[PDB]
Amino acid sequence: DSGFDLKTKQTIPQLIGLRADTWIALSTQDISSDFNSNEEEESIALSLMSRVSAFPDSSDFGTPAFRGMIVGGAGYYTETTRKLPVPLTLDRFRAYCRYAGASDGVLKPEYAVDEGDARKVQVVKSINNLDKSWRVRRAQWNNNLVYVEDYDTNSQFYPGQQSFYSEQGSVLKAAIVGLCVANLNRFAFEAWRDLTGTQKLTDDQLIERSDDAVSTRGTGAFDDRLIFTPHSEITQADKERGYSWSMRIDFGANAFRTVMDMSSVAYTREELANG
Amino acid sequence: MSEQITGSTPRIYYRGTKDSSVTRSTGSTTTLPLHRPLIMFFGQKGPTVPTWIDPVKFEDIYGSETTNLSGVYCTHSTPFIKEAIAAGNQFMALRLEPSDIPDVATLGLSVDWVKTKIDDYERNDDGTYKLDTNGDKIPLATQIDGIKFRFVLEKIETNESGVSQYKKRTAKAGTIGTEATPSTITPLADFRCRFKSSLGANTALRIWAPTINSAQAADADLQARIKSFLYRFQILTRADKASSPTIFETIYNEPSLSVGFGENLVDPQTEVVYDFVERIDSRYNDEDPSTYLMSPLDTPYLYQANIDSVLTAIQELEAPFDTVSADEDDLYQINLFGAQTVEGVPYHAVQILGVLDGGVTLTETATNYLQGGGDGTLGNDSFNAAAYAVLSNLSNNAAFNITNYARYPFNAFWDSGFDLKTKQTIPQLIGLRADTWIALSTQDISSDFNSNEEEESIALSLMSRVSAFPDSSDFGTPAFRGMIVGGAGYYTETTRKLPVPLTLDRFRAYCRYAGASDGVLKPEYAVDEGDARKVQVVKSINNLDKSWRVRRAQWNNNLVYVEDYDTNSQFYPGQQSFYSEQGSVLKAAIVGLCVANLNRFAFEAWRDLTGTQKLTDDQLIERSDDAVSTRGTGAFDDRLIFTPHSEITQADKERGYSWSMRIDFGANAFRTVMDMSSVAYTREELANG
Repeated sequence: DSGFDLKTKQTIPQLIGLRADTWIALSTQDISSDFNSNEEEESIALSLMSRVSAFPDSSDFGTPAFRGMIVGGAGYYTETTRKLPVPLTLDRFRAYCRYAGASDGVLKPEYAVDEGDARKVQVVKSINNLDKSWRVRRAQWNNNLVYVEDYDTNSQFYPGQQSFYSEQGSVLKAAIVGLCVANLNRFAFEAWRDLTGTQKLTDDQLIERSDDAVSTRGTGAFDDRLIFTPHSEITQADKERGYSWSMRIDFGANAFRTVMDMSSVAYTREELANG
Repeated sequence: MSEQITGSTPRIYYRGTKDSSVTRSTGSTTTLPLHRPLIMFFGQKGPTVPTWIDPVKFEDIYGSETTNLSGVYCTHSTPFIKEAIAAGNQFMALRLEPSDIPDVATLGLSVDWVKTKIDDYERNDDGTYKLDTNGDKIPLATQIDGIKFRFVLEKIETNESGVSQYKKRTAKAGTIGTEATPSTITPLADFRCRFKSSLGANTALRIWAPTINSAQAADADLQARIKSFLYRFQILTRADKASSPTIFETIYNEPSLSVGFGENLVDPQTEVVYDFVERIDSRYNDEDPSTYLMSPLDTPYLYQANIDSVLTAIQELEAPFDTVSADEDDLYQINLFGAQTVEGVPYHAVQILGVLDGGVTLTETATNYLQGGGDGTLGNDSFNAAAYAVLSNLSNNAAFNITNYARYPFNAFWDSGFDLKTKQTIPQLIGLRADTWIALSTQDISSDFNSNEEEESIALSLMSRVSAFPDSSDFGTPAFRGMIVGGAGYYTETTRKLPVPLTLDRFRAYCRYAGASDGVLKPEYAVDEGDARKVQVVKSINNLDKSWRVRRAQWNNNLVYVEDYDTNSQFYPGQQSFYSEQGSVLKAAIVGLCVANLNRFAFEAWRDLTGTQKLTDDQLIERSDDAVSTRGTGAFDDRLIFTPHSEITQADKERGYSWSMRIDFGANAFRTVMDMSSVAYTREELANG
């Protein structure tokens, strides 16, 4: 979302309902209007979350959707002399283009979107509402928004880049894992496209070739964010039907720690030096 | 002398002799020293939010009149600002304003416009030299139908609700030629001051239309190449209502600009833009943090519809006439403020009413000043009021939240003599922030010097206030980040009699010691050794004849006080902090600032490590310690010895998203008492045996 009005913002979420290999980034800003206040940010966030809740990941079991994220904030584009407002989705878009856009389909370790100089804002300035209160920041975090903070007097950084998954699962808490899963869903389609409609196959060859395809395509591509494993077979319902086979992927991921403590104790110089 | 650089023709141009011009000084990249103070003050211009500043640029960010002790902006913190600038501390400025400050200065331009028959004058030749009965000849034609103008420059009036009409002026009935109603005032442009101060009331502007004969000769080739008449624009500023103006040059060191009416006046031969507002705003301003300068004028506004209508009217009238081009695009060539083309041929059928007729003469010598504005009510009383307004409302201020560690790197606050009501809102800084340090004073600079009993009473009250913000709310450790300094005197670095407290002297000492931009304490300025332990910027201190009981009581109550070194000078027998317990680790005051810096280093470690997908527990733990030790080692000049330890305790295992750090540090104290005794010996039994 590059800044569509709120009427158009509410027709985008249906992509992650109509397709199983799609990933959406939403913006809480309308570039044709004034920079929003904290209350308007919260209201638009709630409205977008309500819209998104209508497209569960699994309709059979009602898994909450997790492919995408919502980013709040706005500023001015730095790569031009003119005055041209933009939302922070532009900065995240540039980061992702550099990270996961290589023509050879393997993630670049040198552009990790949350390590080094990629975790700071780079193409936006004069961001707004940077004096959020603790309660406002806590509310946004609990509503699963992605927001920036001040790094130093000159710049900003992302304390944590999470997706709009609403549950307590720690597997689906990073936004990049959603893109990885979308790619897995694409690989499964490729396997089917290759194996469909062949006269002389046997069931064992079909089952073996599906797993071979998915594993060969996926292994070595995700820069160690995921670990996955496919399994193809022919269940009893497939035996009954006679023209279908099943595949099922098992995958796992991690999360990230975000809180630190601080304490001190005063010693005399001698007992601290030796004792 | 007069003609300007038009092109590449071989030539040497002489710009005459001139007197020296002030040159704006370039600044350097900002850093974090160990001493990072916040200073609130009244100013002439500049932003009204906290700003991290390198002292080289204070003069040209906040105007050079704010540091003048004899000016109107002097308050009880100007000495602090001057000392900071002298020592070279990158510090955080906060410009306050009085609660009754007026709005900005404004000036609108308009033309009184009418049509009527007028006279016509003789002509010597096609040059159309003759005018106004020059020579000996009466005007020739009986009556020539034409147009009458009368220019007006005046303040832009506000709405009845109290809102300016900066962009919302409208035409009205005129006054010249009232025999015909259509005499109308129509607006042409608006100008507004950028800041809220007397600088706007003293700012002035000039606009004129030159010809080939001017002191700044124009060129017809450029106007032919891009069809638009070029006007000269100039900005001036004066010191006070009685002084004389001085030209405010552009960032390229020029006295005036050439501008023109139209959409985009781009020159193909050189790619230069002659648009009015764009050119003015781009040439007179410079926002680069290292070379920073803002023009007193804001961005001009222009009434395109009305200017276009008047140009169209005059073109339709006289463009198809004897001595003016009739083409369509000549509309923007039409000379409006003058009455002639670039070559200097007068427009007959146009009459501009002069001064005696109630008009304004737009020439290079006329000057026009913005109307309105002001600074407000200045002085120590209003300064204290504003400071209290800011300090009391810290948890719900809509201007800025100062619990933001990353955005507001200040770590010290010195009491320069605020009144007792404002004094009691300062201690909460070391309650709201864990990397802050405060110095307090027992003297209200606007009152008479306190006596011994008043000193004691104020000290007790401040201690009681400080007792409400313990360092560790969990275990109730008493606060130790700061100190209280008692005494007052007079400032020595000026002829005027200007009382100041001794917090100023200790402020200068700390600035010199812990103010290096590379973040390392300077051993040659140790605040308690050599010549830095004497009073240097205060004289005629009071209550120097304290009795032994009074001195003992003050020491027990944890004040910092001075004594007589010799017949001429004073010194500090011991500079302790307001820690109220018996521990000898936290007895010195500089150690408190060292500990504040340690707390800052912890925040930096967190900021760098937070929120990473692919880290492990061991790497997180190791990197935290690496950061803290690498940052802090070798900077505290042997005042402290510290050691960090990160880990993931059982509570962290439960939570799954947190890790812990703990720093162990140790320090020393000082001796203050000596005994004395003697024994008498005979010369022999003393010399041998």
